[PDB]
Amino acid sequence: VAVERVESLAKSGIISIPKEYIRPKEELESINDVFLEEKKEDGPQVPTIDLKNIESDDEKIRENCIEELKKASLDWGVMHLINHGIPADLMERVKKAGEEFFSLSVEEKEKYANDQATGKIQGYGSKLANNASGQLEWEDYFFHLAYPEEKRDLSIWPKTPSDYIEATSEYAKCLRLLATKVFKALSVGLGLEPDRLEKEVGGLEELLLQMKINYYPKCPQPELALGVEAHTDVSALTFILHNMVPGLQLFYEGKWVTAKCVPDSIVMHIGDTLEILSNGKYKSILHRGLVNKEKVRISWAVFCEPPKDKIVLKPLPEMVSVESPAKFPPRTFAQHIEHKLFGKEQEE
Ligand SMILES: O=C1C[C@@H](c2ccc(O)cc2)Oc2cc(O)cc(O)c21
Ligand SMILES: O=C(O)CCC(=O)C(=O)O
Ligand SMILES: [Fe+2]
Repeated sequence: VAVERVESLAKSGIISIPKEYIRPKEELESINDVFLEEKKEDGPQVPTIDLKNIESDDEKIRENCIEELKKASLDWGVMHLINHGIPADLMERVKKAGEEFFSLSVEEKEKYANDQATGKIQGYGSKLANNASGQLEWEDYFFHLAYPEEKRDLSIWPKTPSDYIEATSEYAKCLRLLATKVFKALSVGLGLEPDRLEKEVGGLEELLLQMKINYYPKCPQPELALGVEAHTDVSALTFILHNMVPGLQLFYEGKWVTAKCVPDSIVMHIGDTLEILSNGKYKSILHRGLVNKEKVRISWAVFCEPPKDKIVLKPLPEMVSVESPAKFPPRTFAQHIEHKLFGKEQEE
């Protein structure tokens, strides 16, 4: 076996990328210059959602917020969050600590290398081919469980930079509170009791927050490749930071919309797990990630997910009728992931 990193391929002095990184000729049609795509204000754009009044003591103004967030969720299922209560300073500590880890040599990152053949999923990694097409994506990553503190294996966290562990686990901490509030509003928006969605996905007890730093090296032929493939997140909610480089695209009314770079904001996705519980009301949107020649892109995605086995996920009884039956049969989290894999496995 051989290990190989996109970061290495990027610094090897290649003018054309390998065959495995080129998208199918059908998919190449839709890939354009991310920078030009960033300069278009024509057509649908991702909503920006202001969360200032999400817990507001004036019910008139709290309710307002809940409606914008609901509408945003029913429509797009993705949005830029502003005024979300996470310190701007703390967001910078996290990005700085992640930029520093990735600026170590590959050889020093390899010390944290994951090992999927032995079930070591946490760590420094790069996505291996997983069906008959050998397709790879133009990214390396760092993945670990983040919250709750008691479930973390800190021995896989970067010790250099020194501020990595503290920054990340205060961010997670802060993210869990935000998630509680979001779940609260989503719950109300749907008409349920306010605690509901959080306990259906696991509560404080069982809900997991996974951190994945997506590291997109510069790419010499960016318009042939993807950073991350077209997919929906399996999560209940995903929160994303990035280094103000464009690349996120959303598949919205039949076309690929590019996200803009809003400073001090957080991309939040509605994920499959909420879509299932809500019977398709809230949308787990399809999305992907483009690379470029000029700039390293980095994003920090935190996936708030249920326990893999323990909770049988399915549409809520409140959320089904004769007039609108269950759109999804019951599956555990792990089963849901497998059904998706199984589906995609069918190349040939
Ligand atoms: O979209 C993904 C990527 C995935 C993942 C990446 C790397 C790895 O080594 C293992 C898993 O983790 C997740 C976990 C979530 O609940 C929800 C998600 O949507 C995802
Ligand atoms: O890097 C990004 O902005 C996209 C991240 C993404 O879709 C993922 O990590 O699941
Ligand atoms: Fe995603």
